[PDB]
Amino acid sequence: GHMGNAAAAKKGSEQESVKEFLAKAKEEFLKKWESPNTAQLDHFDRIKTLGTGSFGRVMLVKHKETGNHYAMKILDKQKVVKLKQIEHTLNEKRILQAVNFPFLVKLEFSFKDNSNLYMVMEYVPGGEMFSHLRRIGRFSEPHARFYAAQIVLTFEYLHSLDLIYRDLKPENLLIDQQGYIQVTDFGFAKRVKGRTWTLCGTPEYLAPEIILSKGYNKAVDWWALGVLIYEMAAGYPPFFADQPIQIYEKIVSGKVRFPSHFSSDLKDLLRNLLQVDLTKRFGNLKNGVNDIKNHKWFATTDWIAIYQRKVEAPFIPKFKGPGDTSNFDDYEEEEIRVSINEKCGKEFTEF
Amino acid sequence: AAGRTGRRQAIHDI
Ligand SMILES: NC1=NCc2ccccc21
Repeated sequence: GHMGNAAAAKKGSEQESVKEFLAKAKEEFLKKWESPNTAQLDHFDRIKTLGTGSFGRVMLVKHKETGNHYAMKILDKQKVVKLKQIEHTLNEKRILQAVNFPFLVKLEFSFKDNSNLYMVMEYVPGGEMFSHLRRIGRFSEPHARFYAAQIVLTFEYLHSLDLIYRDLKPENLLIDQQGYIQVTDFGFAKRVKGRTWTLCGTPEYLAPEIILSKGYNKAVDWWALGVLIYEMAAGYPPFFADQPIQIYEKIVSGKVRFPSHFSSDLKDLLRNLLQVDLTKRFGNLKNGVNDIKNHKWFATTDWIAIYQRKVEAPFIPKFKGPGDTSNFDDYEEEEIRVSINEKCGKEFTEF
Repeated sequence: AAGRTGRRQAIHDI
């Protein structure tokens, strides 16, 4: 076979240890999930905007009492107007409260006022994977593999808790001071026991079954991992067009082309992730995540060493001191206005 | 060919 006796038994024992870990992780998650206003706005100095989207923004803030720095996500309650926009915000807070994994950003406080919802997380100063990737062009395959392995482990953890992530992309992956990944932005994450139906995510990363309005499951995250690995190694994603409608047409076609510099092992992995047929997609078969972890392209990956953060990272961002923002792009700064009247109070009772 | 090179916004519905 491909493995000898010593290797096969080591692998089996490793796989049983993963099961033992995930059983304990699920017990710890459920305790926090069943048992979810830990600060207020004037406890923080607002320093700089780190990113902006349609419903709000993330700012670097400094805690006045401790001097610690954090990333604060601010959501305008009125702008969170659409039905799925509201439910998704409650998902995000509750999931972040309850999870614990070395590559998942840690929530510290959440609170709300008359105008806004707030989530205060750990500040990750090395910047988005997105801007390092665009600056250098593409990552070599060992570099891309080091990040991919962290996503595989993070999805194995989330999916074992029945959580789907649903917004993987380089814009949502921050690089910490040791060069490891921190997944942020759980705005699209959801606990799903079987199928779910919301049409959501980012066009280039959508699985075909989402675009086709089919009920779908956690296998959409494994498709998105194929898109991410392709983009990291190529410098552009596999389904690439100026307008979302054109992107959707390419995704549903079933027709990926690869740069001539991709290794054959990489192409084989990507064909099995970017698989339209759900009866054939890696991550979705009887052997689950192990079809990915045991693929030839990951043969050099020490999965436990990645989890334990024992592996030397390919790139360490430069950091000048606490509250350094040099690894982030600049954004227009807008005043944070809090109305004298409560907005949308009944809609956000649970937050 | 041509495609989106800047940051990509997610879509909550549709
Ligand atoms: N997705 C994100 N880009 C920058 C950032 C900072 C903090 C939280 C989320 C993000």
